[PDB]
Amino acid sequence: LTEEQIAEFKEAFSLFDKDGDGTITTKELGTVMRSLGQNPTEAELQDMINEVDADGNGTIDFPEFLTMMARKMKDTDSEEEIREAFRVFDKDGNGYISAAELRHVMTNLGEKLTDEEVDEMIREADIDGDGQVNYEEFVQMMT
Ligand SMILES: CC1(C)c2[nH]c3cc(Br)c(Cl)cc3c2C[C@@]23CN4CCC[C@]4(C[C@@H]12)C(=O)N3
Ligand SMILES: [Ca+2]
Ligand SMILES: [Ca+2]
Ligand SMILES: [Ca+2]
Ligand SMILES: [Ca+2]
Ligand SMILES: [Zn+2]
Repeated sequence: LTEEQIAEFKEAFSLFDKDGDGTITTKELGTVMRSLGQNPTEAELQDMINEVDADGNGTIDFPEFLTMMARKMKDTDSEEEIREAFRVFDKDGNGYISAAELRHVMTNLGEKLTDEEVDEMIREADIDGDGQVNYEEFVQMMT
């Protein structure tokens, strides 16, 4: 969270990433674990990576290492990032994105949409039919 903490985690990442290619492999993670007296199996090292492996490529990049350093699972971390995006649109903070809020924030992000384009976007995302898009409907719209 803090600028100091993140700088500490970047130091740790660079240490673990011995070849400097920007990703931590099971081999690199195993070296560290064994220097700290553990004896994880190859399967257990792979599970440690899979727990934070948001993009599914089987190695840890720095954004996923931040998840690991926060001691979180990738599902918790992804939900937090989706909610950050949701709050960009939910300007009044009431937990629902209105047509006006969607039109407004989209316009200020450079996407000029017609009023009809906006109405249909809300209608498509609005599962329960209340005329607004709540968080779980937002999650579903992004699949
Ligand atoms: C245009 C888009 C697909 C889109 N369509 C929407 C419909 C509704 Br109802 C609401 Cl509220 C918001 C959006 C957005 C905002 C989004 C979400 N996408 C996740 C990855 C890429 C992208 C694209 C974009 C993103 O960065 N912001
Ligand atoms: Ca590496
Ligand atoms: Ca990855
Ligand atoms: Ca709102
Ligand atoms: Ca709704
Ligand atoms: Zn993340």
